[PDB]
Amino acid sequence: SGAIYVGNYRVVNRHLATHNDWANLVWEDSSRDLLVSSTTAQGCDTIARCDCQTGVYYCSSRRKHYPVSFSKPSLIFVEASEYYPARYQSHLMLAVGHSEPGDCGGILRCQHGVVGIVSTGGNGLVGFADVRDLLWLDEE
Ligand SMILES: [Zn+2]
Repeated sequence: SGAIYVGNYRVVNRHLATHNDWANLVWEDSSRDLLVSSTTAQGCDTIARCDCQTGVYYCSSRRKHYPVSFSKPSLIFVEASEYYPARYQSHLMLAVGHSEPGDCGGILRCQHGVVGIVSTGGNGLVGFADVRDLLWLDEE
């Protein structure tokens, strides 16, 4: 589980979005596993605006933050998980590390702020759904 709270936006994995998220929908994209809903309270997370390929992510299944190198956001084939079929996922960044389904929503951060949230796992890789291209998160 986990979310990004920026301005009046809540960023979650689409597959974990709640009824309240869908009833307050701003934007969703299945191919990215992202959903954004509107909040009544202002959020304080800073979104990274950068092309960093190093940062730190939270791994709930190890209660640990790991420093990792990660690939640039790309269209990648993801093998079947308990929450998605085998399919292509867009704007996905891979690192070498541990990821289980319950780790979805863990923050990846760099020196510029929030890069993305854990979205995929398995075969010793962790996949992160990038949010750095969503510049509208910072305004309105
Ligand atoms: Zn950065």
